[PDB]
Amino acid sequence: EEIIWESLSVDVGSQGNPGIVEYKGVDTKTGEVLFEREPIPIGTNNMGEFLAIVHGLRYLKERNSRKPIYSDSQTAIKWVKDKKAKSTLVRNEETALIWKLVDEAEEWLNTHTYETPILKWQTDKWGEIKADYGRK
RNA sequence: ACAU
DNA sequence: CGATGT
Ligand SMILES: [K+]
Ligand SMILES: [K+]
Ligand SMILES: [K+]
Ligand SMILES: [Mg+2]
Ligand SMILES: [Mg+2]
Repeated sequence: EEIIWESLSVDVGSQGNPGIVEYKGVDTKTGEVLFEREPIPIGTNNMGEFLAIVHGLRYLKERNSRKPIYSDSQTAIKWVKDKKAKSTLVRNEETALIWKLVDEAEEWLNTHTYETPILKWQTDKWGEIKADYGRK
């Protein structure tokens, strides 16, 4: 319907899928970059989108902020709601880092509480999410 | 089919 | 064109 401008927007960026994964969070109103994750050598788009939301939850909780989070990823929103990232990515030596970070994010969700609304960014109506990397 |  | 996901 209407954009909630008082919000945090998150997005993944990648080089290949699977490939090098990063993510960032921005103030929806102003575009100010609030956090950026150092690139992870091998991961998937959906793992990165999941980590971005969970990082947003942790960022907002530490700052006592009740703002919602926007994500464009139907998959990642569902994984966060379930507290379980149902990724198909093989677990091997090459993917150990991303899977460690995903496991740690699930662990955080299972030991902490939050009321943050996690909202779908409506790309078909509103254009690209404000945290997008501009690579498509 | 839809969402990345 | 290829991939990740519900
Ligand atoms: K998009
Ligand atoms: K992009
Ligand atoms: K498909
Ligand atoms: Mg996205
Ligand atoms: Mg994007």
